[PDB]
Amino acid sequence: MSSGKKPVKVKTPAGKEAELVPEKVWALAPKGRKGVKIGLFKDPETGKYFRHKLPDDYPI
Repeated sequence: MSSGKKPVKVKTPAGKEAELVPEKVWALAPKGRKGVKIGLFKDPETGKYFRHKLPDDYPI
């Protein structure tokens, strides 16, 4: 894969579906649970930044 960033197929708040690359990624890993991740994306329709949970298996 390309060295640097990694994109995910994500729904936009505007109602689009595109593979956007998270600008900032963070995780919430509770013990006994799964390590959920959230990434901040930019919506290409409105222009705003939206955070969206990534898959727990998503490589961050």
